Amino acid sequence: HWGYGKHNGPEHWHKDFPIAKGERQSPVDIDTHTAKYDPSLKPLSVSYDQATSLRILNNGHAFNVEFDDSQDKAVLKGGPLDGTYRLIQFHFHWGSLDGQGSEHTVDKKKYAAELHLVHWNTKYGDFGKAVQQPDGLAVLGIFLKVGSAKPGLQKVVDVLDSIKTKGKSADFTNFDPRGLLPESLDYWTYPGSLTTPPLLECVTWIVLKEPISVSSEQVLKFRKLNFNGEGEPEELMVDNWRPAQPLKNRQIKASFK
Ligand SMILES: O=C(O)Cc1cccc([N+](=O)[O-])c1
Ligand code: NI
Ligand code: NI
Repeated sequence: HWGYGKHNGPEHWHKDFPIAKGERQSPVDIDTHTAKYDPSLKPLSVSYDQATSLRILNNGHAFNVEFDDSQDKAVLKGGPLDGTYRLIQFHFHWGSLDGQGSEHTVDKKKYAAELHLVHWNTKYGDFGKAVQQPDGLAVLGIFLKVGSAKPGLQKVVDVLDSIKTKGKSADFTNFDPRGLLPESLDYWTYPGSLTTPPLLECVTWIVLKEPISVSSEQVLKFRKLNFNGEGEPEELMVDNWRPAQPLKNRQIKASFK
């Protein structure tokens, strides 16, 4: 019964999941000067035209916007990836304050939040099977800074009062995730893991260099969510980020010079 606190936070997770101290854990700090430009990188293809959003769920640690992943409707390919990866959900990690919230850091800089678009490798047939493989998932990570509003985020922000507490869901159809992407698809990539229990080492991370801008008001609304279930004492859903983990024997590659 894990979480983000003093008593059950990241620094405790290893007792239940020894893989917490493994060789390819996420997130990491991205040292921009040491990431090497890789000319082998094939270009990134994000194909979201046919995406079908279904539902938004407060899962007790974040909220997930879920997609129909029963056909190739929203797929990631190219980049460092071999084969086709299907979008299943996106979520965010965020802070109690604008000065922290992202999981990845860039030369030790923390962003206010980070968006994760989660995709699974179609060669494994379903998400559950994919998470058991070293190349099972591809997560596209996008940093959020506070400034101008992101218009394409507002639909997400406005439904959050309907999913305040753990276990609540709401219909969330016709959402276009293209409206959450920055202009450039320049990226860093490295092999890593999920950043919550069970911490599976199944992720190819693709972290975009260009952040998106969201307004202070937008992020504030994220911070009104609750970790707790309805009828339990209120604990604001903030600081649901795992800190940077040791890079160990990995290299971060850049798609750009
Ligand atoms: O890495 C995370 O943000 C945690 C996490 C936990 C469970 C599933 C997830 N997913 O990638 O579908 C992600
Ligand atoms: Ni538990
Ligand atoms: Ni995540």
